[PDB]
Amino acid sequence: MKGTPSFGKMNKTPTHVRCRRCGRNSFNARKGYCAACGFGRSKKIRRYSWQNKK
Amino acid sequence: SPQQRSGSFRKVFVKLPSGKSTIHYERRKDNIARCGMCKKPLNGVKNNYTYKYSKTEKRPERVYGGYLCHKCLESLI
Amino acid sequence: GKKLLQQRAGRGGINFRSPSWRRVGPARYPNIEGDHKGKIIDILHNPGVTAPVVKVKLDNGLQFYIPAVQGVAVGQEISIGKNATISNGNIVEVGQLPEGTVICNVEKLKGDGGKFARAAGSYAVISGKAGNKVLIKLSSEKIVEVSQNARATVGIIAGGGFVEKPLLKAGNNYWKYRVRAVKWPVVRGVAMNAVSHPHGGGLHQSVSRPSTVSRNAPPGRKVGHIASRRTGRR
Amino acid sequence: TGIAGRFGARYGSSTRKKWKEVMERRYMPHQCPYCKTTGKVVRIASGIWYCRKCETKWAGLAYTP
Amino acid sequence: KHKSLGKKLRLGKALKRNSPIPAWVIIKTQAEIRFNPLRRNWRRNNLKV
RNA sequence: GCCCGGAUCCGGGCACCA
RNA sequence: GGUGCAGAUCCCGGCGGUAGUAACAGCGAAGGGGGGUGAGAAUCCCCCUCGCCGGAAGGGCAAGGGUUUCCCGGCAACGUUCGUCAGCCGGGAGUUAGCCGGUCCUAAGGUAGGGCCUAAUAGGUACCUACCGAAAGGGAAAGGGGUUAACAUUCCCCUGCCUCCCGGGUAGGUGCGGUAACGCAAGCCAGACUCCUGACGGAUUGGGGUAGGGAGAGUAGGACCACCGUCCUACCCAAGCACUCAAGCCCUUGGAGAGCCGUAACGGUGAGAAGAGGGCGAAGGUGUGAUGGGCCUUCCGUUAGGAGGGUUCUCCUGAUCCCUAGUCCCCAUGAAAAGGGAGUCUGGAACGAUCCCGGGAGACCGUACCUAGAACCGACACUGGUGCCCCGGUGAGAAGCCCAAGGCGUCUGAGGGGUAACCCAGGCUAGGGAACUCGGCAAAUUAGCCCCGUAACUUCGGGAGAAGGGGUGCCUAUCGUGGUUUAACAAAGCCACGAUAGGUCGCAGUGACCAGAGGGACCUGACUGUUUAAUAAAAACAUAGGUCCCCGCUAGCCCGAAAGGGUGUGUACGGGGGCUAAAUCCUGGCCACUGGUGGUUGGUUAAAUCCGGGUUCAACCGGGCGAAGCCCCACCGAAGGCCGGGGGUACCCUCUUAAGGUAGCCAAAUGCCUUGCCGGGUAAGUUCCGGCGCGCAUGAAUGGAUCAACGCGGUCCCUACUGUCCCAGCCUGGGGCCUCGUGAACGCCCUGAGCCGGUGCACAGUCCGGCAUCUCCCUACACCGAGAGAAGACCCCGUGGAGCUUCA
RNA sequence: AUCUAGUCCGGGGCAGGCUGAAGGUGGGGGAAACCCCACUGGAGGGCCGAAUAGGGGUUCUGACGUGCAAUUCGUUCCCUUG
Repeated sequence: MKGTPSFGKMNKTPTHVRCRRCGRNSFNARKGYCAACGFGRSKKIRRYSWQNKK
Repeated sequence: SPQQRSGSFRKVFVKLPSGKSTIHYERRKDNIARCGMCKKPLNGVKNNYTYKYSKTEKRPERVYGGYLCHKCLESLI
Repeated sequence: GKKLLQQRAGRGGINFRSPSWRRVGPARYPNIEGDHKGKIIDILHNPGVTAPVVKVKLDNGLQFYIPAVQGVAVGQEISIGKNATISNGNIVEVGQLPEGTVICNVEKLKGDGGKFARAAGSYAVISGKAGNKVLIKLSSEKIVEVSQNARATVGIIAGGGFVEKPLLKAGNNYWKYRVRAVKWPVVRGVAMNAVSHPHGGGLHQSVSRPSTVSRNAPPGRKVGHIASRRTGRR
Repeated sequence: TGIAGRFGARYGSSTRKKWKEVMERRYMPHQCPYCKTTGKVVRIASGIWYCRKCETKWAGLAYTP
Repeated sequence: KHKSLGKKLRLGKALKRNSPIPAWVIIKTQAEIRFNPLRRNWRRNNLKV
């Protein structure tokens, strides 16, 4: 069932672990990629121009 | 960390005068040494989990004694 | 609409790839250039291929697999090359064989491994000779044309009568496709919705148009009978 | 129904009959081509057979040697 | 309990410590009542992995 | 508007942004 | 000028009314007496007793949590009530390894750098090289007894083992036994090649063990003693080392049949059976480890301790744990590596071990605690989810019931009540027995095991536990069959199962518990399976069987912007694409339309090129040549599909547009009229069954007819049974009611709301006319407040959307 | 893609009973082919079956519906060698 019984299976190992470069818990473990700074396939810091309103 | 078939359960009390019971986990038995195409392990050859360092205790004393009996051999000499 | 199943099957995701690590190896002729001799050392089962394979050892110590021929035993001696005789299991050249000789695992060029008549029970006959090439009649009744020095094996692929026993239940066909790439089970296109198939939609399940389609239809439309010349049972 | 009696009343009378005639051909007493009918021949897989006396393995059809 | 030494070997802000104000600071600052604004509880709050 | 075929009309295939 | 608020389902903050009201019951547990601490005890502590779990509420450990662990001291908040208590608050502490795991190996899979591609990369990647990928796969070597408040295969004691390196000897270099299978202290260092463990499915069965559980004898201790003398507790031992082994497979001899040998079963044998000897060989066992412990117990001093006794014997049963062999099955044939051992060769030195003895070394990181009706996720100390592994009587049983070992009365609010009405769960009812109702919904009936007996139908397998009939307790003795014990059979002791004779009691002997109501008829899908997580489990999907289409591999079908890629480690008995839906009996006529395929005298046909005119050059006008497609022709209905009318005497002619509904079936889950007509069943039948066939609008893989078996599918009838009803009554558990503690939410212009007739956008608490009306409180009821809750889903509008389709 | 859908790789499970397919043996018949009976054997997308062994989610249109719970609880049921 969509709600309370299925949230019980959210106690395994997480999808995201700590990242050495940025110190945020955004390193996607299964893909070898930080979803916050790009560490893993970007040498440059992950940055986009939509990342704040103008 | 519960049960796994790659380990056999033992419980011991027959040869036994003290008084308690527990469980020991050992690895399954080995087999006479392996790869395969000719497929016959031998008679008189030894396989143990540890090695008693033996040399002639773990092999017969014929020409090709440890290799195989006179079956898959004479087309090699 | 959405992409069809055959359009998803072309991206080659793990749902549609072949589990080939479970087979003995590629069952092809090796590249050799003499008149050698071999010995059959084993007859094995190849999981998703329908024909058993033999393992051959050459006198210079070369290992390879080829589809087994009906009536060949383990420990038998076979010859390879242009001077090979006409016996079961021998790898010969098609330029040297008379008319009406039954062969299998026929190459098209010299050194491709074998192309035609490889599945279980299938064979080809020698049906003539062009100027530079020999004419071979395949099991589809068509005629193909191959080099003078294309290698072939003498005899019929083992495993005939394969299809004379009914599978008799849906689970006997569940394993069969566990080791193959075929998708099973198969949902009829009339049972889908209009977003997923050109046959879907409607109150009553029916192919809304004639099923025959042209050879020039874009992908996502070639369903039913493809460029048919005829339909009907007779 | 013979050997086909292990299915019960499923699959249809004519479908069970075809299955039964193929199996009765497989389990006939076959004769070894190499030694003779001495040791009986058995199926390893589809197209793979051997005789249990001479230990000779060969390639044949799917349900008969 | 299997810790891969990035949390148990380095100890600090990575699996260590959650503590009240030291008692001598409360006296020194004369504060009416002095709390740690970062206090958490193992059961209610969440610690990042 | 054309070509073309057939008895000015008809047919076939292409031309044609108020 | 950021300039004036009552409204924006306005934003934010504070506060009312409801109201000291609901809730603190339901998911099968329960407390009572005596004493203590404390300012203050239903709730914390001690003793006795009583109740509950006992295949989980007990024991062991993951992922996840992250200090929750242990000691001391507290109670402002925190815990559904209280609290002196705590997973809370303050102060101190706690995790020890050559042998456990990571670390290493590879799996499905991935990445980096090169190449190739990209406008470019933080993009793609078939190829090459390297690396990554498992705390349940593979993977050298440890056990016991003890020790803390909190750690222990990690610390102490005893007894060990692995890998590498030293020193001293020795077996070898230069040695032996056997017909043989084989037996063994056998050299060293540097290579090459090879082989075999590693290293593998499901089903079923025998044999051998072990944990565990029992009976009897004895010695100590305990419990009961109205009378019997029975009942409970303890009695026991690890790894390593020495020795032994059944199955199986091997080695000598031997020489068998119209037969022998052998199994639980299949079976074995001149390609050499039985009989005689032998070789290699599990789990375990027996010694040693160990006058060492740990278990039970007595006495003295009762501080520190000290001094004794026993720890034996004979049997039975027994795994879902362990190892060992058979056999069978597949259009299933059921991982790979590091790391091990051995063999055969080549080169080198004369010193030298895979065997004994002594010595040294073995990084680094994890280790506390919970592992769940309070430590994980769900906003919560959430009846959900996440867990896996294990556990005497009755009995087939890990079921239901009762009880040990262990745990609990914290699924954490209580007290009073001759216990109101009513509600949620349960028991029983005279006479009748479906009269209730859309409908027998719900409830009742039956029920285990042994013997007898069992119809139509049928795909010959089933139906089938069909239907139906009889038996069953207790006591007193027996018999038969089999197991086991150094055990052919017979005796003896234990044990299991199946029967026999007699005696006997009750309303009732499967006495509780557990535990099928049955039969007849039709529709529908063949069957086992799948589905709308959170209103649909089905007749829908799938399926096996059938049939059609594309393609000879540089193919066919599909993905990409390209480099390229999936099917493919594949080859027509195949890969890809449709429709139908097991089997049985069958599958009719039509190629006019649309679509597909092929062909062509011929017509039309773009750019480019060619020719003529024009322009000192062009633009621009013409002509010729003119591919595919289209026009034209033919074929194809298990391609989409379609299967009428008129005139004349079943027959013939004509038009739409080619033909004009064959076999079958029917008022159908398809028939408008319509409750069609006749019969059946009922006292009475719009439903049901049978028959008919004016078929609005049945019909053949768009599948027609057809039901054997199956169904948490739809419907009708009968028997049995009953509180469903006539028609209600009584009893029980938990709430409600009264009291103490905690403590919300919705309605709210206003508090001004008795009602009847009117008025008025046409149904007033408030207006008009009447008739009424002393104030407050408690319980109960929900008729009215066009009661509360949600910018109506219906409907229409807007030159608003979104998804689908095609002849836009 | 910690939920869920499909797949591939490596693992862990399903108390206790019933029916009795092919095959095998021995009687009894008939010259024969072959038939009848008893036993043995252990097949199958067979059958009965554990609140909480595991899986599902039909009935009461039961309780709850400002919940224990943004999908739960009780009864009646369905599956369990593929």
